[PDB]
Amino acid sequence: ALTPKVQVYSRFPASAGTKNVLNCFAAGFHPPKISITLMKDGVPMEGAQYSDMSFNDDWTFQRLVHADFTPSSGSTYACKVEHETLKEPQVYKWDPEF
Amino acid sequence: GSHSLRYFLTGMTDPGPGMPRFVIVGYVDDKIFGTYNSKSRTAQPIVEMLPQEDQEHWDTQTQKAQGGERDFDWNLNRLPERYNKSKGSHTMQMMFGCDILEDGSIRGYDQYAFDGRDFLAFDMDTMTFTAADPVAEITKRRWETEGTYAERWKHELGTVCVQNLRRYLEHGKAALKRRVQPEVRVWGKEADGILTLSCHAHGFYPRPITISWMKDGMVRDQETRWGGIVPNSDGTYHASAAIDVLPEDGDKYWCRVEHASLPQPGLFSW
Ligand SMILES: CCCCCCCCCCCCCC(=O)NCC(=O)O
Ligand SMILES: [Cl-]
Repeated sequence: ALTPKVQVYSRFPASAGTKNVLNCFAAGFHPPKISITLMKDGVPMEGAQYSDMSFNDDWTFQRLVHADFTPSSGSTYACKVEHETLKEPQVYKWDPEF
Repeated sequence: GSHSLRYFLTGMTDPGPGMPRFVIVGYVDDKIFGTYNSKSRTAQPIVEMLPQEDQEHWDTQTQKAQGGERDFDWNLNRLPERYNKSKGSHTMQMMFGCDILEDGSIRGYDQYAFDGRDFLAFDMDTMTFTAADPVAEITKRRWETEGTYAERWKHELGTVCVQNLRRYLEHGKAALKRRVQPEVRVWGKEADGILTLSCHAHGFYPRPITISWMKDGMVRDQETRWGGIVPNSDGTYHASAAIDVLPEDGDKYWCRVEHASLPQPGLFSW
């Protein structure tokens, strides 16, 4: 492929109203330029941090984006990914499992 | 008792808004210990892993890094034209390091990639190069004929690297020996006729973990799919497996997780 492969997960087992961290991991892509945005209800989350560019042993690039959040039972959390291999941004929905 | 030090170096002509052109990430046993990038132009430890580093060590590291950034700049400038593909963005990568195996023998790794594709590699134990293709061969023959790189990198891989690994394992021993159990959550959701059971392991160290699914005491590899092992921001890891089940059989399925932090594998239901 060479497009991003994207996984969205929380640092801890998620629970409504308990402070946590939402992670968006994108991997397997090339070139390394890439846009990853964490979002609540389609609003970008504040305070997001981005890992130093690194790559897998197959040379494919990867990046972790994370941000503090307190999951809300009535919110949709998503990760939006733009990459030159994609014609339109792809969004990936967090599955809260709670 | 096997331990590893790895440097992952990227040079980029198009890193993206607010992003460095040249990045070095250093890992010991799957923990980031230090970083360099062209914006900071400094090499710096992860203070969580390396709480009491001397400035002397990281001055040396910072200067070797800056030298590495120059060399990548020189590659990114010559290689595209040599490969008759000067159009586009371009990347340069290097992976190198060493292993100290449980018996004390050493292994060196030294590999390069241009535009995400194998370019060149060097084997410390024979001090010979290999090229990925006829254009890389030009680089290989120039370097081995000049004689200097092989001495350099034999020394770098088999001495300097080995010394720094030994140092980082000692300095970071508080962080390296602390075993961190996975926190496991099993969860199903029923759509149409099927129920998706997902088993997620949260925040474990060290990085190797196994996850598998069970009906009775029989595994069910055929219907399982694994998300793979992915990082957290704090030097732990995340892993997951999923399986689809008839919704009237979900209490019969158990998630099994093996990890160095668990004397016995752990069994988790929905
Ligand atoms: C974790 C931050 C500390 C970084 C450690 C410094 C190690 C960087 C190694 C220099 C890379 C040199 C590239 C190269 O291959 N140049 C060509 C040549 O050596 O002739
Ligand atoms: Cl339960």
